[PDB]
Amino acid sequence: MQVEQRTLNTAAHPFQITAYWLDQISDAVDYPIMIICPGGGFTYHSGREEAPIATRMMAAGMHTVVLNYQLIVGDQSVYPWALQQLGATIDWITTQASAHHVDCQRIILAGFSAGGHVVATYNGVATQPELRTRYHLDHYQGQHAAIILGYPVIDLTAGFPTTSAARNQITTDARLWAAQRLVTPASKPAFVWQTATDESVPPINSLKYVQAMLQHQVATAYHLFGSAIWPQLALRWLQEQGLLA
Amino acid sequence: MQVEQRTLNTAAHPFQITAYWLDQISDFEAVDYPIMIICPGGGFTYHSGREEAPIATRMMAAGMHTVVLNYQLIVGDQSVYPWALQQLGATIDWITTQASAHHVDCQRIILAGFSAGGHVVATYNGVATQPELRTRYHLDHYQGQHAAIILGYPVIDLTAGFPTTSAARNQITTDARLWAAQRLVTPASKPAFVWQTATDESVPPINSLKYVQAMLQHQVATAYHLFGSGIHYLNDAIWPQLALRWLQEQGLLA
Ligand SMILES: [Ca+2]
Repeated sequence: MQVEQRTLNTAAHPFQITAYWLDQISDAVDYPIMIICPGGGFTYHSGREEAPIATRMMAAGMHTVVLNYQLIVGDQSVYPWALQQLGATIDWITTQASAHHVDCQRIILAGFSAGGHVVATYNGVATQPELRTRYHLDHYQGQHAAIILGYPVIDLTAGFPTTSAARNQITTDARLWAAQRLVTPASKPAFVWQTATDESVPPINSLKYVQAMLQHQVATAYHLFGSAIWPQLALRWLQEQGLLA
Repeated sequence: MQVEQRTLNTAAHPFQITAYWLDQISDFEAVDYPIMIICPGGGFTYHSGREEAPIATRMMAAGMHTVVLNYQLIVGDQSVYPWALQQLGATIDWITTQASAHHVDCQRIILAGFSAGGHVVATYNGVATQPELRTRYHLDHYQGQHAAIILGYPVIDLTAGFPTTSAARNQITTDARLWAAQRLVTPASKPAFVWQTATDESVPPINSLKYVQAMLQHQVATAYHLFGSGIHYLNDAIWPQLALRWLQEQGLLA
């Protein structure tokens, strides 16, 4: 693989992304790509779990890109900047698509914890014209085919953060507080998983989202483990969705 | 293994069961193995066996006895409850009287319910674990207790999906107190492993979620696996594997 470091800029909010470009086996066919939005309660970007995951997925045959979305650091708000940064990243991939043999019909978004909120919201926002124009995403090219959420934060009042003050710090746009309440038949398929022993992020968050998803008849998969397992289920699910090639 | 057919009676509502007694390894070398009472699906009009049979064989391979309980149906213009619960408690009671002859670990009795059977098991998990309720449905006289329950695409709320009409509901039971098992869940409920496919239309997936949400609410050990495909280190069935692991961690698969 080839590692590419970049600093992109959109809506005057520069962000960092690391692109892990898969290398051809013969050294030609196109491979899927996964964008990873890390956890970190919007105070930092997590990497302890993200590193092993990015590797696992790639081994299955796909490119990966870690998207260090907007944080609250420096007295800032996460939204709507984070969505714009995501759409721009999907865009940055289409331009790199040919040079690195990237299948643009199989772009997958993956979010964890605080990162899961960004990915879950984008799944509701980037899927509706009204929303794409409202949050300025009409000029970005490309679209995702699905998402993977691990112990994701869905509702900004269902546990995390603990104070309304930290909530509004994330964003004062209540319309973006609850990702589940953005799910429409247009949302892309999603694979959700989490442990029932997680104290950092309330399991109800997952349930809330999975329900909405099920209500609007959108392909889904929920795995709430009781206590290497989920990666296998996720990969098998991606095959089912025909997103693995 | 050894198979045993029996027709038990309780509350004046006869019912039938089948027991598959696991055999010991070496006759020269004994130990008590867990037992799984399986309540079949069938929408309360019949007793399913297509999925149940294979499931029993797979779970037994892990080293556990299995009993199949053909609970009260609506046939002959009858109501499922409260008889169903009484029949389940009796079965557990009957097992406790056989545990010494068939090497049964009564500290490891698992209740697995599927489809309509899941309603029985989900309800029992709430009713048998509550004093007031245990007496309201005449269970104070039954011996033994389950340690956990498994649920496969079970019915949880009788007003959200299955059945379709309101008549079929009152038929199953005119006791609204037994319509939504998720409302009978309390910190006393036993750990439950739940699974189901999302594409399943026969019985709305929302049911699972409702019961799981209740379990989480009262901080009761619970796992949930809603597979996207309806076909359903780790072998490539799959849910049986997960469930087994779960029982292992739960220290119930000893
Ligand atoms: Ca014994």
